[PDB]
Amino acid sequence: FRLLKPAVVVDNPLDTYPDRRWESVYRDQYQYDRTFTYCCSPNDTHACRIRAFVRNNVMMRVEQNYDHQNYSDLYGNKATRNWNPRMCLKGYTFHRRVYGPYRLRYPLIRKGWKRWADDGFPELTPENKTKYMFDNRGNDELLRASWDEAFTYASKGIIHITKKYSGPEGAQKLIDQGYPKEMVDRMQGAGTRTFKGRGGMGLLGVIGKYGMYRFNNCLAIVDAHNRGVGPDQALGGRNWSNYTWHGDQAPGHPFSHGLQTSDVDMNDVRFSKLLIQTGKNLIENKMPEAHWVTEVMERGGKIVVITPEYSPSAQKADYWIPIRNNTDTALFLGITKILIDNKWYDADYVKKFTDFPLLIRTDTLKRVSPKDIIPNYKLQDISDGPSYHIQGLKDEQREIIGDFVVWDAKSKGPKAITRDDVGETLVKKGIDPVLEGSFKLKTIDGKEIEVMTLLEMYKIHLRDYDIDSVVSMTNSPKDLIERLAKDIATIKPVAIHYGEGVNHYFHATLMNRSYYLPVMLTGNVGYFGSGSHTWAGNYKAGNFQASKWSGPGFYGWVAEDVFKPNLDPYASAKDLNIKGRALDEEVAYWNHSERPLIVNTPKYGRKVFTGKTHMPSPTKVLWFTNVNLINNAKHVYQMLKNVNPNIEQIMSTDIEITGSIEYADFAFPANSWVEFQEFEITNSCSNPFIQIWGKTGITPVYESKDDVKILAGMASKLGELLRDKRFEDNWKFAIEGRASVYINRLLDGSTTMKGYTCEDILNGKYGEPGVAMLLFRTYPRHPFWEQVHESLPFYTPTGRLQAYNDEPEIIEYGENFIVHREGPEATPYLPNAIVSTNPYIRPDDYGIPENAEYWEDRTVRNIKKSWEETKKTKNFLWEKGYHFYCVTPKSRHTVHSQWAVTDWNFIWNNNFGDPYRMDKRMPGVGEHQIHIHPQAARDLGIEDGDYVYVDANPADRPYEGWKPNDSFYKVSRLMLRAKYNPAYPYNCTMMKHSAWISSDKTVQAHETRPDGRALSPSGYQSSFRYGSQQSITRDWSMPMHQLDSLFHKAKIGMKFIFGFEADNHCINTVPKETLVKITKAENGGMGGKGVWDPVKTGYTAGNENDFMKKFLNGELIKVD
Amino acid sequence: TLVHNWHLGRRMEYPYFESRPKHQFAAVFNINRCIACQTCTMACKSTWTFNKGQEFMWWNNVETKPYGGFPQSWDVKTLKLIDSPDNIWYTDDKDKETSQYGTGAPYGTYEGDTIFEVAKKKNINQWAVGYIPEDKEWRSPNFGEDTAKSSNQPGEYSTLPEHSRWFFYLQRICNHCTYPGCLAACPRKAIYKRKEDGIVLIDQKRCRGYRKCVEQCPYKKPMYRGLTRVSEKCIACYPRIEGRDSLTDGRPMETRCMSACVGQIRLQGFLDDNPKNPITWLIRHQKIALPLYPQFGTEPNIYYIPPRWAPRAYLRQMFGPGVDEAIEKFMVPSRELLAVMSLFRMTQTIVYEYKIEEGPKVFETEIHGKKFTMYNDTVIGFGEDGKEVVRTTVEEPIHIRPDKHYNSI
Amino acid sequence: AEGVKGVAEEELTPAKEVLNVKYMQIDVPAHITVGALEGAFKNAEGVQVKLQKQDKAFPNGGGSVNSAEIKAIHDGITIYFQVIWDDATDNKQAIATQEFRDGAALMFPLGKITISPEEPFSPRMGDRQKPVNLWHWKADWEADLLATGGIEECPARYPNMHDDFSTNPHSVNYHKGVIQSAAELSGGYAAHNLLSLPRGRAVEDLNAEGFGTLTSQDHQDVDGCSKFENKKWTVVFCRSLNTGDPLDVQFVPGESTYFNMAVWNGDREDRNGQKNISIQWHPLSLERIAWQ
Ligand SMILES: Nc1nc2c(c(=O)[nH]1)N[C@@H](/C(S)=C(/S)[C@H](O)COP(=O)(O)OP(=O)(O)OC[C@H]1O[C@@H](n3cnc4c(=O)[nH]c(N)nc43)[C@H](O)[C@@H]1O)C=N2
Ligand SMILES: Nc1nc2c(c(=O)[nH]1)N[C@@H](/C(S)=C(/S)[C@H](O)COP(=O)(O)OP(=O)(O)OC[C@H]1O[C@@H](n3cnc4c(=O)[nH]c(N)nc43)[C@H](O)[C@@H]1O)C=N2
Ligand code: HEM
Ligand code: SF4
Ligand code: SF4
Ligand code: SF4
Ligand code: SF4
Ligand code: F3S
Ligand SMILES: [Ca+2]
Ligand SMILES: [Ca+2]
Ligand SMILES: [Mo]
Repeated sequence: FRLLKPAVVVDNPLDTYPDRRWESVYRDQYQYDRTFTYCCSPNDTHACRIRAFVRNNVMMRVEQNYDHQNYSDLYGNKATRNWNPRMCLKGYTFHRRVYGPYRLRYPLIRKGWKRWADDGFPELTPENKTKYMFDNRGNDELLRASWDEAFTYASKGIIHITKKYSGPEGAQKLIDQGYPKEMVDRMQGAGTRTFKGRGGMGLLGVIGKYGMYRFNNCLAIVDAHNRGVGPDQALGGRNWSNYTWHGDQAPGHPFSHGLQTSDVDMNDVRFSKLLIQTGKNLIENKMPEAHWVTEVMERGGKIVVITPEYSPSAQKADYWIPIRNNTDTALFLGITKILIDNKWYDADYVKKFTDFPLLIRTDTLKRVSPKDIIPNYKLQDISDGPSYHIQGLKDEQREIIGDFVVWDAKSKGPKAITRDDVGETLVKKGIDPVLEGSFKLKTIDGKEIEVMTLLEMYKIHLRDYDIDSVVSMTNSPKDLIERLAKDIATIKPVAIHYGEGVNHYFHATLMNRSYYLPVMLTGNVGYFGSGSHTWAGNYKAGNFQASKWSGPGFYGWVAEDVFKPNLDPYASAKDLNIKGRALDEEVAYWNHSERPLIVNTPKYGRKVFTGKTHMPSPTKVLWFTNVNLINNAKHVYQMLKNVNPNIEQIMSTDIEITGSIEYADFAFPANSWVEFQEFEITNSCSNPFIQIWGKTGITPVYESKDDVKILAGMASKLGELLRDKRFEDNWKFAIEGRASVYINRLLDGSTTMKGYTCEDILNGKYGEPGVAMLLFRTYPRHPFWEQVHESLPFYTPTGRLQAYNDEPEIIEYGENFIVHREGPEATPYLPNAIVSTNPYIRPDDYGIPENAEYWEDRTVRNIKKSWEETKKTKNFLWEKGYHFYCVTPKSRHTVHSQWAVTDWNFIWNNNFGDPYRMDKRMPGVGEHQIHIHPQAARDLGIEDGDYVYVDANPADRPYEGWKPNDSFYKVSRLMLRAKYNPAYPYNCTMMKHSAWISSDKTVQAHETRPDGRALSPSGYQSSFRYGSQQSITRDWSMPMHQLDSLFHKAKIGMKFIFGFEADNHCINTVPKETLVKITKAENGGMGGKGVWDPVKTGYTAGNENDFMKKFLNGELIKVD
Repeated sequence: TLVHNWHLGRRMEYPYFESRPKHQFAAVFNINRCIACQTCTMACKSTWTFNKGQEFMWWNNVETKPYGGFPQSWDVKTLKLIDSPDNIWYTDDKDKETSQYGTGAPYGTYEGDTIFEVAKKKNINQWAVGYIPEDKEWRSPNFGEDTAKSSNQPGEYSTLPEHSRWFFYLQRICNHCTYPGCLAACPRKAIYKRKEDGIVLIDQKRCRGYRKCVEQCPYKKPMYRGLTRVSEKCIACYPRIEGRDSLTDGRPMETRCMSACVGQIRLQGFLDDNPKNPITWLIRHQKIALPLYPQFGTEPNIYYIPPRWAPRAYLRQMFGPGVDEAIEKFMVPSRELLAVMSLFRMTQTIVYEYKIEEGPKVFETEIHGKKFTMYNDTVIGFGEDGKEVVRTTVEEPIHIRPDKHYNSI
Repeated sequence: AEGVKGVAEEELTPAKEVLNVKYMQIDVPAHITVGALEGAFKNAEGVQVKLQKQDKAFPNGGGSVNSAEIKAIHDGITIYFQVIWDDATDNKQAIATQEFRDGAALMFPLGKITISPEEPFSPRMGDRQKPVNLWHWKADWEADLLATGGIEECPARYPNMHDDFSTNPHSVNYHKGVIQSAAELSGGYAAHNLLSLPRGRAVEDLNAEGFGTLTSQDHQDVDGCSKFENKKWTVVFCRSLNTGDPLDVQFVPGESTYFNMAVWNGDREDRNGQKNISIQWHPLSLERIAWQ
């Protein structure tokens, strides 16, 4: 009845507003009920500690925990707030994947494999393969299975196939299929050695994922049932490698210092004052810790980036050095020459800690041995030295490693020195080595030999790396080379940082060795803010480091005696029986079409360049967790077409349907990091923190289990079928719901974690209720700190940083010196040519002509040639039109195959993202793109936004024996959109790594659906219309990565080994050793008519109109 | 109605009389530290624009300059509507004094026409010049990612002071302008500026989908929601600032996009008249952080530290004439700026005042032609009541452990 | 006063031709349609209203439509107005950012008044302390009535779209329930804005005390139907002669009042003041009921 306000009147919105009761709208939206904490662990290498907000038991959003101030260790040392906030965009959108349409919902088994299992596992003749669809797995159907059904078929198949190839009758079946005799003899009669079990980057969760290595170990029981052998003669599955397979290891590190990887806690990089970046995008690929580098320009530091492109890391650089790809060894050799010509080196730091003073014999090119010049010489007893008590050397090893000779300055003449006699140990003794000198000596036999210093030999080696020729090799500005050469010599600390921008080329081994030369001479290794470091994913399973005072470490979980397991919950890690029966293997051999490096040399017939320690075995059964192995495998369409049809069982554990499941036989839905029903442990190599999490998130959205239970459930069914209880004993505490037992057995027994308890860490005893700090010697963990400050030896044959390698295979390969070599495919000149005139490089060419076009021939052609002669040579691929490099770096928008398809992140990784998909040709809400220089595309009639084919060597890729009319060729040939980016050189193209690959069904649907979306009926989505970024990529078998005589340190234990160690001196895959041909495919305009719409604007790179040029020059505004 | 804008150092034409807020919601973005991780982008998306009808809406977007933008080429499209040979800054009579909150002429005087004054002179019968971006221009939110400008000559290489081949990142939200074009555009007066914190909001009860805010906002932040048939915009996460998140225990919390920043580039607070406020200190006392396109005349309140490596001509046209002195201060930081920069993204609670406890000198050298000394000072931030809320050191500590532990593993 | 022209005398004096509401028992079905009323309006006589661009205040727009025919009939219970104008484009939705709706509106002074330059009552959507009733027909609301949920949603405009939550066929029950709850939808949907809800109606009943003051009523009482054929719109407004809302115009048979008109064309981006206005109040008379 009161007077009505008919209308609402507003006077001045700046000043006052009549009614604001509506504002509750957004306050109601922001409301949440509870908060919980987990750890995001996708091989990011960061393992962030995460706080998510829940509303009515639904995970709504996430935020940083702002918790680093609270992180601490047993001793009470703490971290800082300077580590905050540290998260990636992909962390914020993880729940979009958790409740997403690509999610795995229930166990899957392929119809044509269940059919094969139901018919009695008949012999897989070609007729049977096509019938049960092993050759065509992408047009079969993935059916739902119950966990018991999925386990039973898988276990029965494991028993059948391992028994199928176990015997001598099995060995001959493998010889009938074409496998080399060396791969069959490695099996040693075990059928189970055809089982390949990969825990994919298990440091992400050790119990759930590295438990696969425990499963592989357990298969020794199945071998006992198959062959009727005893425990000591029983062998299990083969552990598939992770670090090397991804190309993440820097291969030169075992040669230069003998450790798996030299990396740092990245807060230490902010101590650096001249920071050099050569093969790494620190800004896009270590983003939560990138602020440690960006802030070096704020504390009197200088930043340098040496890349072919103007990358997001180049912005932060004080000066950017352009370079030709696959040529960084020459650049640092030229800088080393500048450092030595002007004596801009710390002579004292190189007299100690370095192999330069050590004398080299001219007959054999080995280092001089006191046995050779000292009559009745005995090797010094270093059994009381720090090489036995700290590093764990053995008498049998010391005998091979031997002693070396130096020329003492004080008493003129050769002096004999030991591995332990390094650093200040020589000043305590009488020794004062000489860096320079050429001496005449006579052997014990009376045969005179000339010996000279490695530095002298380097002085003669570096004559081919004059400042002018290196500029011709590297196309790098000469002023910048001398500018960097000076900066390294005038600044302390200097740090060189690199990654797989250079580690994904064939001669990465030489490059990484090259990356220590300027830093060995300037005294910048072992000091805070210094060093030469590589960056990769999270590899450091050696954080559970084994030693005498500590215990078995990582071996406790993966190498526990299967036939003697400890079933006491309260078991100290030293009460565990350590014996692993799973033989480690490198994945790249599978990627090599399941063959080692065997080339039919004309000079010495069929020669095998693969060392016996590196020898693989045939793959017949395969199962992998936490990896999109097939989708992310290199040369993928060859793997699907000609390799995998002969793999009898492929199995994948995952949380999403990834296209590796689409071409697999089994699929097991696992719990994501927010649906863990059991605790899990992880560590990192870029941060000192420990994160333990589980049971505190949401209930499983679908029919998923924890990986630990999937492994245990698989083992239990193997025991149920084999009437064996010892299977469940190896997984006793996993089945009972107490994985903390195994975690405690890993904490106890590790140099970095003994004293920590899973229960105590999880409760906030050291700060945050899920975090502690593992125990290195320093909070900013810096490698070799104790070696320079306390005068301890390195993990080389000499105990010193090595610029030279005298091992016989290395000298036969022509790489005893740190030399620049062209790529076997990624060069305009002769493939794999040795650019040097040094008479002390004496390689063997193996009688292989320079015409050789076969990849295995190019792999081993070690021909020495001068730089002037090399410039006149010619790569065959480069001259037929395949004259574009094709880098596949990693992106800020994905962590490999994760978030590559999530709509929010999938819209931002490309120039074409659209949630409404107005252009139906677009594969999803996003499409993958290739970067090309504008002039390059214009020369081929390609406008920005057009679709282009990326074609590589026809003989090799996409798959061998392809023909234009094959149905699978349509799937294999890559056709993506082109993007103008003048930040790249003319001859260099870029595709970010890991989109979801084109499969059979995605191609069928892209051409059948009215909306044109490349969505499989299974729910799997491809990021391309056709093909993948793996259509122009190949595996390269490095002879340098397959040595049997490389005295380096074992990754898990404080001990030494010879030869291959999985993830430590084995094949390091290289996707960037490739060149590509680009040709226009379709018009970028909508519907194929006209040009892509933003080009019409005239506001595009390479198509600027006069107004945009006025914009780009800042001419729209003037001051005074 | 003539109003005073201190960015332009001139009095400006606006529909409504000048009425400033008690303090203005403002933030400082250190572009030099940015990584374009778009973490801030997903912060706003997963919170406010995640549902039906807002699939194209990205209130927070980081774009790769100069070619990039969301919507596509938004700066060049709007800058062309005000293109005149008279758009010139005059620096000589720039205030030497630091003027009081909301007054003065720190950068000089811009004698060019704002989007409001261009509309007035042409008698276009609208409050401001502008355009409605078509639905196809909202596609490609990362348009022009990592696309650099090149000289295109064979020997091209990049070095300081200006990179020949260059690109940088621009991180943009609603600037919550003092004289916003969207507020003046709406004929229903459904957009209003709060006097308490300066937050600009669209009344969702009274909005009628007139798209005029979308038309005349030069920064293209107001976006039309197909589902609700009305427009929405960045709300500055006002429930978080109002202290309605129990994580800050009733204290004002930085907005959700600011708290997410990974490369520690953004600090969010308020523009006081207090020189002890790290926000007010950086913007008016140091003049190191500068507004985005003050040419438009809205008085943005998100201020940027310009990139040290970008061409200065482009930077002046984007942030005004103060660019040169901002970079000179940043490249060799003073003792107090480095301590204040070490305060960025250390806590999620808004800090209203800072003060420093001095520590020993750690490192010193000569760089960029002048001498730089660095001390390990402890910077401290305080809340609305003067209570300490954050503390950190400039330099990292070093711990040494028993020799039974190893690094070389 | 910057953005507005002074009120000219031509605007304040009412038009001279009178719109007569003819009394005729109207027999109609449940579902009223323009065709069902065509026979009735054929016996009525209509006024030809002249339309002009709105130039008087910021924003300025319109000019696409110049004239409109208006007829009116009543039952003694219900009043019906029929408005016809020519427009070459059927703009029936406003989901895309660049698209607008075709619309028409009638307005009546609330209460009984005589308007003259000596007693001025502005035809610019009323004036202060002089409220007015508005009937706004929206073409998109007609299309919303035929949607499966009472409102057209985004896939109707972008059929190729995909969202990982809203377009997910595997969404769990509680996830979708929370995400698409009214609180989480937000905006107009949470704030209960009519433009964001399924009104179950084609014409909005609203009030104004001047331009810039338009307000949506709490109790909606006007409805209507429409038809677009051969580049022409035919819209009829339907409302009871009397309503329980005091902010509603009240018609009495035998009484006369005034009315005004406006038309929008989404093709020329007509929203707000960009309306094809009539500048003058038009007289309206209601016939008495032929009591038997
Ligand atoms: N041409 C070319 N080739 C190249 C490279 C290149 O640059 N160019 N780079 C290498 C390198 S360095 C890497 S690091 C690989 O791409 C990474 O391998 P990965 O398969 O593990 O990635 P991914 O992210 O897919 O691994 C995560 C998978 O596991 C899922 N997932 C995530 N969380 C879980 C979990 O908790 N449990 C389980 N069982 N699975 C989970 C995940 O969905 C993904 O499929 C390799 N080849
Ligand atoms: N947010 C996020 N973080 C992550 C990842 C992710 O996917 N997302 N990936 C993981 C993993 S497993 C890895 S291995 C690393 O990110 C690898 O990144 P990286 O920058 O070293 O390789 P990249 O291929 O990008 O190469 C880096 C640069 O080197 C350029 N380049 C390529 N070839 C050359 C060359 O021959 N010489 C020189 N000096 N540079 C060359 C390359 O273009 C890139 O800029 C962990 N971090
Ligand atoms: C010179 C005369 C007029 C001017 C300057 C004018 C101005 C305006 C303004 C500024 C608005 C938006 C602000 C608000 O909603 O309060 C508006 C909206 C509106 N007016 Fe007027 N008006 C005039 C005459 C009319 C007439 C004759 C009618 C016919 C009934 C009318 C009906 C409407 C309607 C229905 C809307 C809402 C438009 C929509 O929601 O899309 N107006 N007008
Ligand atoms: S995706 Fe990587 S960087 Fe982002 S929160 Fe997860 S672990 Fe951290
Ligand atoms: S930036 Fe645009 S939307 Fe934000 S306040 Fe300014 S004018 Fe309004
Ligand atoms: S201030 Fe708040 S609403 Fe605006 S973009 Fe940032 S997070 Fe989103
Ligand atoms: S989170 Fe920070 S560093 Fe990353 S893009 Fe956003 S503003 Fe830049
Ligand atoms: S102009 Fe006003 S009516 Fe809504 S769409 Fe913009 S706030
Ligand atoms: Ca129309
Ligand atoms: Ca009513
Ligand atoms: Mo990696």
